[PDB]
Amino acid sequence: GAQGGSTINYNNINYYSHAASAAQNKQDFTQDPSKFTQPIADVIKETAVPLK
Amino acid sequence: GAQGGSTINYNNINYYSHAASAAQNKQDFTQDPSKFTQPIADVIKETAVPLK
Amino acid sequence: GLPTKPGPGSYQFMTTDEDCSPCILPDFQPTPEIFIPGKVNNLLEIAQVESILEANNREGVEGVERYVIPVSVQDALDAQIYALRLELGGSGPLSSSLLGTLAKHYTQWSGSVEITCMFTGTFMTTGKVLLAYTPPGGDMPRNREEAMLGTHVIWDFGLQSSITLVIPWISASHFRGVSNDDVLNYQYYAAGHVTIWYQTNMVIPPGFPNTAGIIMMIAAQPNFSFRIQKDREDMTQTAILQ
Amino acid sequence: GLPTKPGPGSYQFMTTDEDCSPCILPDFQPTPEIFIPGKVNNLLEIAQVESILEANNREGVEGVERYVIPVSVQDALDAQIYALRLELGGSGPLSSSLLGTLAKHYTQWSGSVEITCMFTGTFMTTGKVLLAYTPPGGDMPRNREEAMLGTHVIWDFGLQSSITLVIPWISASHFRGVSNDDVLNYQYYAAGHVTIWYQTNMVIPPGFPNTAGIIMMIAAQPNFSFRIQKDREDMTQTAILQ
Amino acid sequence: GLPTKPGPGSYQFMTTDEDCSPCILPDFQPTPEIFIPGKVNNLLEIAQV
Amino acid sequence: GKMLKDAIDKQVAGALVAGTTTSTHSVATDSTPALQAAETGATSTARDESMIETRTIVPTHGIHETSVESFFGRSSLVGMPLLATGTSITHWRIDFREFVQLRAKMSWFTYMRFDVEFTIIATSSTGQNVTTEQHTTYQVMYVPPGAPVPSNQDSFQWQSGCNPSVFADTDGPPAQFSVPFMSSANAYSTVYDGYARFMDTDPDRYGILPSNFLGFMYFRTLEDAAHQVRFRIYAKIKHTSCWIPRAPRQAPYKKRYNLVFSGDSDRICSNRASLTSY
Amino acid sequence: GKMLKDAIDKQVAGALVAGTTTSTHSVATDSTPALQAAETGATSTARDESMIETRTIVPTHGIHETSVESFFGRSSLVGMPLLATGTSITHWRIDFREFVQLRAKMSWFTYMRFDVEFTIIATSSTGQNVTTEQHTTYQVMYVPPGAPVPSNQDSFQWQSGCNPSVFADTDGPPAQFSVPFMSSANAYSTVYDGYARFMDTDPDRYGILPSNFLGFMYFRTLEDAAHQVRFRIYAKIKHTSCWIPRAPRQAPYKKRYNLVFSGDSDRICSNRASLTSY
Amino acid sequence: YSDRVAQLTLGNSTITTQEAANICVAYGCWPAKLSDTDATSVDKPTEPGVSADRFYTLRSKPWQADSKGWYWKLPDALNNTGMFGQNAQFHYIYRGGWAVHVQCNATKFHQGTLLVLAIPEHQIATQEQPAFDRTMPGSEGGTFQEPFWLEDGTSLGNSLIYPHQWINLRTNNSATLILPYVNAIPMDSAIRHSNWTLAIIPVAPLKYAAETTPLVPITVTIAPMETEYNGLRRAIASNQ
Amino acid sequence: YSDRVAQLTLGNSTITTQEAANICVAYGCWPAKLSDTDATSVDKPTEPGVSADRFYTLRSKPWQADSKGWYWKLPDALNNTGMFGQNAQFHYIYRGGWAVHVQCNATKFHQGTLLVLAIPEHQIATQEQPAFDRTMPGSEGGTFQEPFWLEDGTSLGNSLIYPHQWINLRTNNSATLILPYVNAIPMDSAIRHSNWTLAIIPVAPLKYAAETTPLVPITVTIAPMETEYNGLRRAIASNQ
Ligand SMILES: CCCCCCCCCCCCCC(=O)O
Ligand SMILES: CCCCCCCCCCCCCC(=O)O
Ligand SMILES: CCCCCCCCCCCCCC(=O)O
Ligand SMILES: CCCCCCCCCCCCCC(=O)O
Repeated sequence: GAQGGSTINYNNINYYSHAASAAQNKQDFTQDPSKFTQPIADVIKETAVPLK
Repeated sequence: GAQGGSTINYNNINYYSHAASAAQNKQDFTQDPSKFTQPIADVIKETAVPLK
Repeated sequence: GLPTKPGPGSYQFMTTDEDCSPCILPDFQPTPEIFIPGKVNNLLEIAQVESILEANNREGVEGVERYVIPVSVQDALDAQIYALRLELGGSGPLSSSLLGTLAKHYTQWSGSVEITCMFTGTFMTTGKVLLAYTPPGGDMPRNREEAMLGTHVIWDFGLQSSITLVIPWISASHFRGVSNDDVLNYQYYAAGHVTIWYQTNMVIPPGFPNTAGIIMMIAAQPNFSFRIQKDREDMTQTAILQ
Repeated sequence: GLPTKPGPGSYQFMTTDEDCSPCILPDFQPTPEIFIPGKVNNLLEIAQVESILEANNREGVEGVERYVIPVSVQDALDAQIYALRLELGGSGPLSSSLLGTLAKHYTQWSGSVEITCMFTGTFMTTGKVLLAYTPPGGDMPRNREEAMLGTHVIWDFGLQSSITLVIPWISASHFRGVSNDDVLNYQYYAAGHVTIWYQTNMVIPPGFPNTAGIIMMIAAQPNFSFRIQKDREDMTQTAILQ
Repeated sequence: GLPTKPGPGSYQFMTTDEDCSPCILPDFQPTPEIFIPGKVNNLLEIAQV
Repeated sequence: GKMLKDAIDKQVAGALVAGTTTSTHSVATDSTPALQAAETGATSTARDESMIETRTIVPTHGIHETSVESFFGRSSLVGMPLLATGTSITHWRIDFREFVQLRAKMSWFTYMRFDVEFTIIATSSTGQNVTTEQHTTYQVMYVPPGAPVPSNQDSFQWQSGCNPSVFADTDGPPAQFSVPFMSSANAYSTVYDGYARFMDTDPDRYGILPSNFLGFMYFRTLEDAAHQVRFRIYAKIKHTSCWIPRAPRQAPYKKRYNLVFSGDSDRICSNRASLTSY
Repeated sequence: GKMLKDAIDKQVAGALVAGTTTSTHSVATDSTPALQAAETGATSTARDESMIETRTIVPTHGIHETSVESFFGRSSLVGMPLLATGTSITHWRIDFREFVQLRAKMSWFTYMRFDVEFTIIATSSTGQNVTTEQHTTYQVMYVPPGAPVPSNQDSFQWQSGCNPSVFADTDGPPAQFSVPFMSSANAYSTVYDGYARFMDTDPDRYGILPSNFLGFMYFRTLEDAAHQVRFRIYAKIKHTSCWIPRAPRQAPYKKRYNLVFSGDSDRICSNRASLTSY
Repeated sequence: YSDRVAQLTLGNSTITTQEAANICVAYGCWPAKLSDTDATSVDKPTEPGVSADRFYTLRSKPWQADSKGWYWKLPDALNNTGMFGQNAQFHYIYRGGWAVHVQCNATKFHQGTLLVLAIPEHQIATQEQPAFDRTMPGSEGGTFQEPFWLEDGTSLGNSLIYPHQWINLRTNNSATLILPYVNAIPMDSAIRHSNWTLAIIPVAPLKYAAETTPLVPITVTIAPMETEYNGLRRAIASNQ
Repeated sequence: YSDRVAQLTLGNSTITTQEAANICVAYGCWPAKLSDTDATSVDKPTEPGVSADRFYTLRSKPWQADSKGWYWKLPDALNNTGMFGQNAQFHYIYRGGWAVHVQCNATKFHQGTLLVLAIPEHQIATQEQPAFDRTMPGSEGGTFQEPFWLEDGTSLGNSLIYPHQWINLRTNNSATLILPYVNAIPMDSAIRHSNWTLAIIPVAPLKYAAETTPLVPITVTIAPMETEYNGLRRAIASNQ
């Protein structure tokens, strides 16, 4: 991308018929860390005491 | 096609003059299974008795 | 010249390539396409056509007779007529049918299958038959009491000569393996059992033939498909044909 | 034909190439994607999950016990509980954690780290603990008076069982080297010290266990990242697996 | 350089190829076409005689 | 540009398999979907939903790997002529009947209209058939019926003024070329219930349809070969129309130009000792 | 054109790391961010700004080198079959378990859906394994489960009418090809807590999920080899979905088809003599 | 309302059956004349009409205990019969479809099943390439020797892909098939090429409620349909 | 206001605890039924409802000084219990989530910590491939021999990536986990495959304020959740 900073901007051009032929995907996809870090029924806000 | 599910979507680009040079056709064409499965003058609907 | 970088895979020949290539006769103009009946666009149109199971595969039965399962007057109740492992691969009776021979060209399958049975006894010959499909996990059902617990149809011999047992696609996964490759444990894909039982008995007037036949037929339902072409096992040659 | 000039790098295979390449099965149609819980899009979602430090790495401690730092009733004031060089590389206790094992695959790191400690003594067991982070330049702090001069938290044992010492990203440069490669002087990237001290003492009722434990846990903060993939040191083989 | 993959049939010479090819005399300017009687565009004009 | 739009055909494989509608129990004398009559020659019309209680299934599976194009649309070996060093000349008669895999795949249909991509791999070897080094041009000449055949490596027939030729290197990339549907007929025929000639009923001309035969490929090296060359000829069938499906070949093939089979043991699937156990 | 727009996907890596807000001192009984409870199973919520006085930091660092695509998106060795000169035939069973680096990288997840780019480097050498000259075509044939395997270099199975093959030169550029996600399942499984078969609990079928196994690659030279050939098979994983992260492998791998480990000394990190000094 | 009762009227000829199953129309294609877009031969065809488009009855066959089956080539079987036969003899090329009716009645005291195949381009072989007396057997037809292999190295079980009916004696006494012209060219010679084969193969053997086995014939009745002929010359009867 | 007090009511069964920590919901995913877009099996599922979606209590375990840990496969552990067990025996394939409740009370005069792991696809090994009595131990469960390696060549320290809680005796006496179905396919056999393993591993050993060590049991209570079954046949109890 002739460079913004940490932004790689790519035009993936597949020359073949099957999508599997395309090169690797460069998108950043959504991160939901809280399904692993906060996997609890009741949210615990940072400023609260956790138990009770 | 950078992927919908089971849809392969291809732009066949022939570089030569004769159509025979083109790569293989990826269209799905119409299926008429009933010219082989129901090859009978009188249609028999599924819920009816076949004979008489 | 335009600067380029030929990469890996240069000059290889892959048999499944989809590439245009120069025509050795670029001025040729072919004969028109005429109408011909029975154009086929997809081999699953063939797989939906019923064909006869080579069902009477007992050692010693040869020829056309392998196509008729015996059905007799029974002297005991709830007897078994037939047993068949549901398999598109291998070498059992389904393997030589239209669906089975197409499955020889493919590695994986999905969808419902139907089995149509035609009774061939005399007009005066009566009977009721239980056709069962047992999902996998165990063995072939041992008695009609166990087989009836599965998917099953009950067939009354009469004017409408034939019955369908639809073997529905019942499966942990979207696809199964066609083959039973042992080293690869493709028995993982065991697809269940088909068995046939006397629901009442075959009954005849005095002095009639005490034996008649079922002609079993099989085909794919419209929800069926195949993946991964593969070589047919039993179409071989030891020499170039001359 | 279009005139071209293939240049240098023609026909090379680079393992990090991003190029399209012909599909050997161009008509294949894969099974749909179904919903599965816990989809991961980025390995820093794993690095933000707490894992247990193999913190009790004293010679002779084996198994699960390497996960519990001893904490005892002291007979002297201001004693030291624990000492740990802040390092994502090497082979010390941080190296076997989730964050440490991810760091084994990367060359460089940046961001804040947090250490969560859980006390495991009886309900009746009390104590106060000082957890210190010393930025680099010198040695490990020798006494609690020197350690307190740094970033530090003071932990009171109570109903809320656990504490966090956030080790903030304090650094001359935007990134540090994961490894401590000697020939390359990667000790340049020394990242400081973590020490634990008795702030008061562990106090027990008569006849209670005079020894309890801290389970140390570590994870990355949301401002953390890794660069430059590299081979994992301790995942080796002398032969092809059979 | 543009990444490419030369495939099968590379460097072959087919006698019925229809490809452009570099001219060894790119500045040459031929003599005009004059009228000549009896121009033939297709050999089936001869076959009908 | 629109002119370049002429050389591009957007073509789509998105046909799905049939789905499943939920159904409930049926207790009636009205609708009997399970009763059939195979005598009509029609296949059963009964479906899943009418035989058991079904759930709903949204269709997700494609059918494209069994489209006739996909089924035939790959390359297969069809000819393996060997060029010896004594004459440095060989030929291959052009038809898809020497090697059984493609022939058996074609036996599912009666009439087939297609184009062909041919691919030729040349391999040099010693007399003991071990790979060896030999860099040489070779010539493949299409010789159609009625054109004089070359008799030697230096025959002036290899001029090739009217026969098309391909020249390639033994140790270069494989020669490859396409071919339109060339039959005088409007399709090729996989099977022929007739005679090649009027006024003749010789068994050797039964089942011979000469409109399938477009002639010969002839092969020389441009100099006299130092080592034998094996050409492997691959054909990929493309742009394919198919009519009239058949019972596919089951007995092994025995001859190139007829359907003769052994038929000693009349069975195809394997035997068991009892129909009521496996 | 829009049709060519279909073959282009603009895709962007511009996700940043979290920044830092300035904070000031807090003297209260209201907000206690440092008090935690690891018993819940939740990771600590305390942040920098709530524990010390922070400055403001504008985020500048990307996260893309740890995206699952980037982490798996490079080629690694997965198979090294040796073609000897006695039979000139070899094969490789297709799975990513012979070589430990890719296997250990995959052990961070349970289920993985991806495509594959395969790359094959062939190298010829002498009996004493010194590089040597040998120009020859080779054939790699995909043999899926249930297709008959070639038994010799000249077996007619190498016809390849239905198995896909790649032909390339030993001293040419590396063969390379892509593969879609081929499992009958909706993802691959890195670990399997079950049996390969019903009615069987043999230890050798524990942990064996046969839906990960898509068959074999078979290798011959097109003539009989003069020197042994080593094929190196590289796989790059691409278009990657990953679910359910795991504790990664820590003990060395010992067997190809199970997780057996030594476990003689229960520790991973190195020892020291005292917890209060380095 | 009843597909068990049929009547077929072509020309001066009419068939009836009170036990039909239905009518098979091969590939759902009724016979039809050749359109100007597919035609190549420039002469004006002769279309004989009712003089040839009519049912012809071949000689009957006894269904015996050991019977392997019977077959007829078309137009071969009718090439020496009536004005169809004469129009086919006097022209170089011919095109048309068929209306085939197989008759076999027995009793409610009988059992047995015939398979009735119309096989297009049915090239035959056995352990040897066949002679003319088997490839073009004429009005009397030929007999199978490898009914399991369908005389062609395929299988009888898979021949249900071809247009067919059954005669199952408990159900019906007759099979009717309508066949379109099938070929890879527009017209073709009647003496050199057989476009269809009518094959009647016993699958379930013929059994009687006594051990005395009366005569149960099979009878074939065939009507040409939508016929054209081009290339008029002298009459030529066979390819020999 | 209090995540230390919980009540769990499924079917005819109700659990309470006055010292919970919170409830872990694995991957933030409550159990849910299979949608028509992901389903493949065409038959209509049986959904037994409250007859199976209820808490079942396994036999208790003594926490001893030397205990390395315990584990149970699911659905394996409940395959012979109640109407869940019967529905799992009578169907080829099964799907559903879990509500897991681990109980262990002791005194304010005790110390010790249990780690409570729900591990999906927990394939196990040691120096040898394991036998059936360890891969599918049934209702009684199995015991760890390599708790440091998590029976699988990984590490216990890194198993906090899995859904978990602690039982730290100074804080809580119970752990609750809600588990969604996890698999690479929509449904799967209950006797051939274990989707989850419940693992309870002592990390800090059990210590008492005296040297006399009274009995401190651990007790597991598991409720199936949102269950479906397809493929009805006879009842099959085990993969042997
Ligand atoms: C042969 C057709 C030429 C089309 C290729 C144009 C160049 C490829 C586009 C690359 C896009 C991303 C490059 C970048 O900005 O970093
Ligand atoms: C040299 C002119 C460059 C034109 C080629 C552009 C790329 C080929 C189009 C491929 C279209 C189908 C690809 C896909 O979406 O799967
Ligand atoms: C070399 C250029 C012209 C060669 C023409 C080749 C066309 C081959 C089509 C073969 C179709 C008939 C197949 C067969 O008879 O088995
Ligand atoms: C050669 C073309 C078809 C070959 C298919 C290769 C697909 C490989 C996927 C391997 C996924 C399972 C990995 C493993 O079991 O460890």
